[PDB]
Amino acid sequence: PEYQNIFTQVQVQGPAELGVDNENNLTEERTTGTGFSQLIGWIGNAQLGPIYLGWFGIISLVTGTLWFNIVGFNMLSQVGYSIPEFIRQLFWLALEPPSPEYGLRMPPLDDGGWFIIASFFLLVSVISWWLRTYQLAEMHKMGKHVAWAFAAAIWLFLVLGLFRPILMGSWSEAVPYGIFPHLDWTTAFSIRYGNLYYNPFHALSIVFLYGSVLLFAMHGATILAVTRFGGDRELEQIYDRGTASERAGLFWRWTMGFNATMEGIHRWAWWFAVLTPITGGIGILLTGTVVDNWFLWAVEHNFAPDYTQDYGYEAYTTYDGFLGR
Amino acid sequence: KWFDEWNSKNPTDIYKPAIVVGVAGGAVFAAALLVSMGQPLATDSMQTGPR
Amino acid sequence: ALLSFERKYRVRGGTLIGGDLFDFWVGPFYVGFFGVTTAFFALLGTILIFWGASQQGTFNPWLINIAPPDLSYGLGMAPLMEGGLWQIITICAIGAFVSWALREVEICRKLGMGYHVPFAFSVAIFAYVTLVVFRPLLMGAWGHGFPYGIWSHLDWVSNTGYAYLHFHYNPAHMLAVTFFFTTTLALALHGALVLSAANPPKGEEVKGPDNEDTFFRDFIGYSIGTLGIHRVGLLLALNAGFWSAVCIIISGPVWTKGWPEWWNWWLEMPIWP
Amino acid sequence: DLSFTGLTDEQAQELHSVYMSGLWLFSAVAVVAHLATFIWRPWF
Amino acid sequence: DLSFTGLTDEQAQELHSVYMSGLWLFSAVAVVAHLATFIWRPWF
Amino acid sequence: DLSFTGLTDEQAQELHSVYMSGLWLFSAVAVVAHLATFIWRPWF
Amino acid sequence: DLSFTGLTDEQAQELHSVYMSGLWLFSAVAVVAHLATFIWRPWF
Amino acid sequence: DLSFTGLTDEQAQELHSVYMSGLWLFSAVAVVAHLATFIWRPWF
Amino acid sequence: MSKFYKIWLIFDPRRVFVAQGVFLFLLAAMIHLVLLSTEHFNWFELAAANA
Amino acid sequence: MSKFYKIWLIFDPRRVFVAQGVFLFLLAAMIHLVLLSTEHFNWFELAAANA
Amino acid sequence: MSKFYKIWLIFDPRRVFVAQGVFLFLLAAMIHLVLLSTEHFNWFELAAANA
Amino acid sequence: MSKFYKIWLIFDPRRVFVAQGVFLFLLAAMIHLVLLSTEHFNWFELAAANA
Amino acid sequence: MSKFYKIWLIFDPRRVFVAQGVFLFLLAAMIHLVLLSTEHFNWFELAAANA
Amino acid sequence: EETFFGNFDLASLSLWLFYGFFALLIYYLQTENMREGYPLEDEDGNTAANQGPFPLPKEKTFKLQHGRGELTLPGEDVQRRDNLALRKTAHGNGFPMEPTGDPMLDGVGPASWSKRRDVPELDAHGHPKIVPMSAAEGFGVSAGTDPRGLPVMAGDGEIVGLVSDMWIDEAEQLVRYLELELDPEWGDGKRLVQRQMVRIKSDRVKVRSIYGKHFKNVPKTKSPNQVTLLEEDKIMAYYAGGTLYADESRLEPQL
Ligand code: BCL
Ligand code: BCL
Ligand SMILES: CC[C@H]1c2cc3[nH]c4c(c3C)C(=O)[C@H](C(=O)OC)c4c3nc(cc4[nH]c(cc(n2)[C@@H]1C)c(C(C)=O)c4C)[C@@H](C)[C@@H]3CCC(=O)OC/C=C(\C)CCC[C@H](C)CCC[C@H](C)CCCC(C)C
Ligand SMILES: CC[C@H]1c2cc3[nH]c4c(c3C)C(=O)[C@H](C(=O)OC)c4c3nc(cc4[nH]c(cc(n2)[C@@H]1C)c(C(C)=O)c4C)[C@@H](C)[C@@H]3CCC(=O)OC/C=C(\C)CCC[C@H](C)CCC[C@H](C)CCCC(C)C
Ligand SMILES: COC1=C(OC)C(=O)C(C/C=C(\C)CC/C=C(\C)CC/C=C(\C)CC/C=C(\C)CC/C=C(\C)CC/C=C(\C)CC/C=C(/C)CC/C=C(\C)CC/C=C(\C)CCC=C(C)C)=C(C)C1=O
Ligand SMILES: COC(C)(C)C(=O)C/C=C(\C)CC/C=C(\C)CC/C=C(\C)CCCC/C(C)=C/CCC(C)CC/C=C(/C)CCC=C(C)C
Ligand SMILES: COC(C)(C)C(=O)C/C=C(\C)CC/C=C(\C)CC/C=C(\C)CCCC/C(C)=C/CCC(C)CC/C=C(\C)CCC=C(C)C
Ligand SMILES: COC(C)(C)C(=O)C/C=C(\C)CC/C=C(\C)CC/C=C(\C)CCCC/C(C)=C/CCC(C)CC/C=C(\C)CCC=C(C)C
Ligand SMILES: COC(C)(C)C(=O)C/C=C(\C)CC/C=C(\C)CC/C=C(\C)CCCC/C(C)=C/CCC(C)CC/C=C(\C)CCC=C(C)C
Ligand SMILES: COC(C)(C)C(=O)C/C=C(\C)CC/C=C(\C)CC/C=C(\C)CCCC/C(C)=C/CCC(C)CC/C=C(\C)CCC=C(C)C
Ligand SMILES: COC(C)(C)C(=O)C/C=C(\C)CC/C=C(\C)CC/C=C(\C)CCCC/C(C)=C/CCC(C)CC/C=C(\C)CCC=C(C)C
Ligand SMILES: COC(C)(C)C(=O)C/C=C(\C)CC/C=C(\C)CC/C=C(\C)CCCC/C(C)=C\CCC(C)CC/C=C(\C)CCC=C(C)C
Ligand SMILES: [Fe+3]
Repeated sequence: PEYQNIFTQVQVQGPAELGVDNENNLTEERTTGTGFSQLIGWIGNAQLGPIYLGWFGIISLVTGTLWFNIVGFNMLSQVGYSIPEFIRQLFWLALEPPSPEYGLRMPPLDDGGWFIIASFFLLVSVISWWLRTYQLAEMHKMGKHVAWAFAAAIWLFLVLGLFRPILMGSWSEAVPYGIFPHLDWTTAFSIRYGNLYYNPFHALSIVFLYGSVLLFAMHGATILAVTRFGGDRELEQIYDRGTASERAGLFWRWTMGFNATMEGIHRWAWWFAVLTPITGGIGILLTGTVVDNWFLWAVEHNFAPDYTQDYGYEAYTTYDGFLGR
Repeated sequence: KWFDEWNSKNPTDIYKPAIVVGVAGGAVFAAALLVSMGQPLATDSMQTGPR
Repeated sequence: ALLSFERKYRVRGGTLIGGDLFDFWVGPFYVGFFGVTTAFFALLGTILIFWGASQQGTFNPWLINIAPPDLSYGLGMAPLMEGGLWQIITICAIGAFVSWALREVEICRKLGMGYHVPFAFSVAIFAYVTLVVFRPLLMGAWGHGFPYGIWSHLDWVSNTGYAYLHFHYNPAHMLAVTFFFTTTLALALHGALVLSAANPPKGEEVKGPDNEDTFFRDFIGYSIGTLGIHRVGLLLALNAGFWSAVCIIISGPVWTKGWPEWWNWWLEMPIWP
Repeated sequence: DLSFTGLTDEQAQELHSVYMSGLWLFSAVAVVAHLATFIWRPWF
Repeated sequence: DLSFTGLTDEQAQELHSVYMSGLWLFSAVAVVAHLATFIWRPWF
Repeated sequence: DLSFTGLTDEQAQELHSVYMSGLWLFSAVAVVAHLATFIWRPWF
Repeated sequence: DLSFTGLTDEQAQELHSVYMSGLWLFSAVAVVAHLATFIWRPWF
Repeated sequence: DLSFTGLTDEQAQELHSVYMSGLWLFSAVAVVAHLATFIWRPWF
Repeated sequence: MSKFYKIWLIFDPRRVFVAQGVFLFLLAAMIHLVLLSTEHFNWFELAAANA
Repeated sequence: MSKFYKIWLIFDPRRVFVAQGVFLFLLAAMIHLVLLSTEHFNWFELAAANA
Repeated sequence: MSKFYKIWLIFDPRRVFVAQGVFLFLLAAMIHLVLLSTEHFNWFELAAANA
Repeated sequence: MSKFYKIWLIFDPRRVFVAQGVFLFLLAAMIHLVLLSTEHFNWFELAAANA
Repeated sequence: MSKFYKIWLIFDPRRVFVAQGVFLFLLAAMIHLVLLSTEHFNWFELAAANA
Repeated sequence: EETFFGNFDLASLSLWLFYGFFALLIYYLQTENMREGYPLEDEDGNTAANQGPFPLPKEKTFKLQHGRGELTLPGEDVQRRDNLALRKTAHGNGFPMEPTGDPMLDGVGPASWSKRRDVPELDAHGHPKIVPMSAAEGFGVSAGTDPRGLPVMAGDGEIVGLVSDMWIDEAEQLVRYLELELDPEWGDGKRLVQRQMVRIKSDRVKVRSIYGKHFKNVPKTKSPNQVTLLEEDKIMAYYAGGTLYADESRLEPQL
């Protein structure tokens, strides 16, 4: 069959690229030293590094390391400092949020103090990383779309961790730091407040997540289809339209009656991805503070389905018949 | 015989069709082996609610 | 009404079947053999759905519910009011999806490009068929499929998830969720980078691929390239679909007990003291 | 008449004999095997 | 006259004669098999 | 004359004759089968 | 004169004649079928 | 003279005549059907 | 009123005819279906009851 | 009413014929299926009940 | 009725014959399966019940 | 009849023969499998019934 | 039946032969794997049979 | 919590506000994507009577690098082809077109190319982006099979020549083109093949799109050390047109 352009047939290697520069002097903070990976060269680029080391990055790294070490050492101490038992129960341990009886006051170290300290460190680290991603775009002379799309997810992060506990007046409304405990928190939160399926904003966030996954599948397939016309060089196609863009647009116009441009599809992708955490945070912020039962809300607003048939196994079969006796 | 008229009257890919025939019998062979993983271990269910 | 560059591409040929019998356009849409089949199947399915809605006693979009038969009917046919309409609509939907994929194949052949898009659509078709065909076939009844209702196809998901006590402990569910999240993050980053490169601050020149490569190497220390990102996104979406199908198909016919108990192999290894 | 392979009537008539001789022998062997199996355990 | 394949008329007649000759034999064998099966186990 | 396919009037008539003959043969076979089926197990 | 398809007046008249000829036969067959169905099971 | 479709005044008049001719027939058939239905089961 | 024929100097008849046909069929189907969702005008159930 | 033949100066038969061919079969199939879903006009259960 | 032969001046017979054959075979298979899906006309089960 | 030979002036013999062979083999396999999937018409066990 | 040798005037002989051999080998495979039936048909097993 | 009126509460207000915002966002997104290809035209090249429900957007300006000027969109079509050898197969709209001469030589159908600028694409330094491997210092093969020196097999099993060079992308360290030296029987000079249409094996390189006789008419580059966007388009599309026009069986229905 024809070449499908999933793996590269032959690789070439030249002198390492150090990066572009301007009067802002990005070179003064970049590291020296690069590597090449032939295993990754089958899919993408082979050069590894260098990286830019500012102050926001160092602060974020140190503070996130502190949070990681606090959580890990608390989990280790909870098991008796036994390394085999620490390894055995790794997925089951956690650092629990404070008890409901303490409200918004600072709890003791045994019942949530370390949780608050680690949460403060994690918040500082995340904000430092966001500031770094803004500063890099400001110094290379580019737009700030990356910072906005990160802020989109930071919004849901903050809603799940900071704003909602303050609105509900308790530090016990946060999420524990664990693998299985956090899934347990998800399920318990869903059960406690009715059914989260009947929250309209959860449905909207699900809609946008599905749309975003569908849109990347479509765009990846489309770009790999027209790569024989140099379709992967999107910027030059935007500045000077070629046949690849025309064919890509005509495919979708003949398929579903409307199409896009080489620059407009990226706007669609940006918005579908960004709209998910925003709707999710808006929906989460209204739970408990405004609505306490979502199934009752749906019933009162008349979009809860009704069933006619009966309940129970004895209405459909027999216990002996099920066993085959 | 006289020959196999394989001088200039036979510019042929003698294997092309058979490769397709063998490929055809390939996907129909792996389907049986895939459905074999689960059918011998049958399962029965008991209904406790509306359809 | 054509685009200013469309006329030279509107040539004849590239049909799998039909020749010039169905080789024309209706507005922007392209018609063929599979376009005719798609139109027939989709119209029949929609009209049957609205007939069932009329016979149910409600036209509310939120409350229309067409449900599969009872488990006692097995793999046979049910009365059209007690769940047979669901089977007919399922057949129509399968036909329409296959016809849509083959029409995409024909359009790709006519335009002279690759066949990646129909291959990607085949994975979603596979997931749907696993949901409505393969799992009910293995379990032994057509009543294991989800109903055709906007708000009634979520109660089925809830009850099926709670049939195993804690569905979050399914490892394939974990893999699929991770793939979904990674795909969303990658799409956001790709869109943001392209838009920022093409839209600089006012009074500044546009940028190129070298600028993007430098940015991500400064940001995280590695850049995948303008060609590897599309491969990565396509692979992530396909993997998400495949592992969703695997997670749903292993829940019923292979595992029967609760999902948390599956980890007893790790919890009871002989190596532990 | 028409020939899309590049042979004449004599060539096809000569090449058919070998095919018919093989087919008619492979089948006799199959008939003997089937008769032996039927003698072993009948299935009608 | 009308020829979408480039074949003439006499060649088409000969080809159709051979095709009918094969079809009749196939149908006769199938009929014999069906009669034997019905004798063994009727479906009506 | 009007033609979107390239055929002429005489060719179209000649084709339609044979097409209708085949249609009539098919319809007769279907009618006989339906009569036998109705005699065996009557609907209506 | 207005003509989007490039046909003339006489061609359109002939086409309409044949189309109406087909439509009347379709309608007559449908009417006979409906009369038979109503005699079998009335719905009024 | 305004024209977005490229038609002429006389062409528009000739089109509208036949359009209204068809509309009146459609309306008359609908009126007869409504009268028969009201005679069958009233709603007012 | 005597100048209603000038609508075809604005709208192309080819698109208008298709849109009107689709609209008319959809409206007729919707009305015929709405009559069947009641009990007084459902002719199938009335035929069943009168026999 | 006598000028209805002018529709063929507006529409090409090659598209209208296929549209009508799809529409008629869709109508016939739906109507037969709608009849098959009732109790008074289902001719398959009627034969079983009558015998 | 006597001028129905003009349909071949509109449609290519080569591309019509294949579609007609596919349609006819699919219709026959659908009708045979529909008959098989009932109880009164399932000729595979009357053979077993009679004997 | 009598003039049915003209089908070979429309269809290419090679593709016709290939499609006919594929269709016949698939039909025979389907019928044999359908017979094998029943109870009254499974010849492997009926001998044991009369054994 | 006297003029069945003309199939080689249409089909290439060797391409036919290779595909025929492949098809026959696959057909023989299945029939021997299906005949691995635990009734009066599996004989590979003779250890847990009648020794 | 209480309600403003009836069942209307804060959640309903948020939902309706989101409805309005989403409607406006959909309008903006659809309008932003109409900067290329408008206004619509009919099959005779004239402006159509129908233009849709979305009006055209306003203008935006791009400031290009290397002193190439500015680009304002939406505007006139500068990539439009002048004289196309095509023929209508019907008197109205909605039917295909028929090539007049040789579609592969006339650049119509799947062999169509766009009238791009006749200048090479530049990297950050202002050098041509795609350069032959014999003029790039410090570049070498690090993985895979080296195609240089191997024979080239066409789509019908004919050997036309040997691979003599590779054209690489220095900025991104990726191979773009493979250069071919033709035998005197099959033509003269050298031709380029894009990397996406070749399959490198251990002993040969195969190009399945076109046959042996189509290799002499591949468009040639004017300069031996660089290639322009227009030339790349014509070369690349000529190679794509062979998937349909290299044989009569590739155009007729497969059935
Ligand atoms: C109590 C509930 C359980 C649970 C029970 C289940 C069950 C049960 C299921 C999963 C499934 C999934 N779960 Mg889980 N799951 C839970 C909660 C979660 C959470 C979370 C808490 O954050 C997440 C992130 C997920 C996410 C997921 C995905 C991994 C997966 C979704 C399938 C999919 O997208 O296939 C997408 C594929 C498709 C089906 C798309 C089909 C599209 C078709 C082909 C085309 C449509 C055409 C259309 C009709 C056209 C008409 C439109 C015209 C314009 C008119 N689950 C909880 C813990 N989960 C599902 C799964 O894996 O399914 C296989 C599933 O059934
Ligand atoms: C029993 C389970 C309940 C349920 C309970 C919940 C709850 C509770 C929630 C979700 C939420 C979501 N649900 Mg739900 N949900 C259910 C069933 C489903 C099903 C299904 C059955 O198929 C689906 C498709 C989903 C899926 C979803 C998503 C649509 C949504 C997550 C938003 C998002 O962007 O997450 C992506 C995740 C994020 C963006 C988190 C923020 C990430 C930050 C930026 C991390 C910072 C980095 C970190 C500090 C550093 C790490 C270290 C590095 C290596 C350096 N749910 C059932 C009904 N669902 C969320 C929501 O918004 O709902 C309204 C939510 O809170
Ligand atoms: C999902 C995105 C997250 C991410 C990704 C990421 N970071 C990366 C990479 C990736 C994918 C690399 O490939 C690159 C790397 O070198 O990986 C080994 C790297 C990197 N990001 C780093 C740090 C870093 N990134 C951060 C950010 C992030 N990392 C993101 C949040 C952070 C945070 C959160 O604070 C830190 C601390 C560096 C460790 C490294 C930058 C590389 C550098 O400066 O020098 C590396 C080059 C060499 C001297 C030689 C290569 C290194 C090899 C490990 C040694 C030899 C191996 C051989 C040459 C081939 C390697 C084989 C492959 C399988 C890797
Ligand atoms: C549009 C919404 C989507 C989204 C977007 C998004 N996420 C983002 C961004 C954007 C636009 C960034 O720009 C930013 C980024 O850097 O991306 C590369 C990021 C990011 N989103 C991340 C995670 C993440 N995103 C998620 C989801 C989503 N983010 C949504 C789907 C999720 C979930 C739950 O689905 C997660 C878990 C990070 C990878 C990164 C944020 C990096 C950050 O904040 O780092 C702070 C630093 C620390 C906590 C220090 C960590 C120290 C470690 C202990 C060691 C050093 C790191 C090392 C690389 C790891 C270990 C390596 C081993 C080899 C040792
Ligand atoms: C860089 O590159 C890229 C591009 O480019 C630059 C792109 O753009 C894109 C594309 C991306 C976008 C445009 C972004 C937006 C996309 C999304 C949000 C994805 C989600 C999409 C949707 C929700 C919309 C999809 C809509 C669908 C599938 C329905 C449309 C289909 C129809 C209306 C019917 C199809 C028509 C057919 C089959 C032909 C008709 C059939 C016949 C037999 C013809 C005979 C005639 C008749 C039956 C009568 C006349 C028929 C009519 C009028 C048809 C209408 C009928 C009705 C009943 C209404 C991508 C990815 C890309 O990466
Ligand atoms: C119960 O249900 C199931 C489905 C399980 C079944 O079991 C169903 C099974 C079927 C429906 C089975 C059907 C099987 C057939 C119809 C089989 C038919 C097989 C043949 C017609 C085979 C013919 C073989 C002929 C041979 C081998 C003859 C001669 C061969 C040679 C002489 C070899 C040499 C040939 C030549 C020409 C010389 C070589 C020269 C060259 C130039 C290449
Ligand atoms: C009960 O409810 C449900 C929905 C379940 C149903 O079952 C509903 C079912 C329907 C609504 C069914 C409807 C079915 C139809 C409308 C069927 C129509 C069928 C036909 C019109 C069939 C036509 C067949 C025509 C044939 C066979 C003609 C000719 C055949 C030939 C072999 C002739 C060959 C021609 C030659 C050689 C011409 C060559 C001439 C030259 C000059 C070269
Ligand atoms: C009850 O409620 C519900 C919703 C359930 C319903 O059932 C609702 C139902 C409806 C609303 C139904 C509505 C139905 C219609 C509006 C039906 C209309 C039907 C037609 C207008 C049918 C027209 C048929 C015309 C035919 C068959 C004409 C001609 C056929 C030919 C074969 C002639 C071919 C012509 C040739 C060859 C001309 C060639 C001439 C040359 C010069 C080349
Ligand atoms: C009860 O409450 C609910 C909501 C349930 C309802 O049911 C509400 C329903 C409504 C509100 C319904 C409203 C319905 C309408 C407003 C319907 C209107 C319908 C029309 C105006 C229809 C008009 C149709 C006209 C036609 C078909 C006329 C003529 C057609 C032709 C003559 C075709 C031939 C044309 C030719 C030859 C022109 C060519 C001439 C040349 C000279 C070239
Ligand atoms: C590809 O294109 C082309 C044109 C080449 C083709 O289409 C080629 C096609 C072929 C080469 C086809 C070849 C086909 C065969 C070789 C078929 C062979 C078929 C058989 C040998 C079938 C045999 C079937 C036998 C059966 C069913 C026997 C049953 C027996 C019993 C049930 C026992 C009971 C019998 C009793 C009591 C006797 C009563 C019988 C009487 C007749 C009275
Ligand atoms: C019960 O319900 C279900 C759905 C389960 C069913 O089972 C439904 C089943 C059906 C609906 C089945 C329908 C079946 C058919 C319509 C079957 C039709 C079959 C045929 C038309 C068969 C034709 C076979 C013809 C054959 C075998 C011809 C052979 C010819 C030759 C071997 C001659 C070879 C030719 C040569 C040499 C050419 C000569 C060349 C020259 C140059 C002169
Ligand atoms: C000891 O051994 C060594 C050294 C090897 C280790 O260090 C081992 C370490 C480990 C094995 C570590 C393992 C760690 C995990 C498994 C961690 C898991 C973490 C999570 C799942 C974290 C989730 C966090 C957050 C969530 C789900 C949502 C929202 C959170 C926040 C918004 C947090 C921000 C908090 C705020 C704003 C409150 C701060 C309080 C103030 C008063 C300002
Ligand atoms: Fe992109």
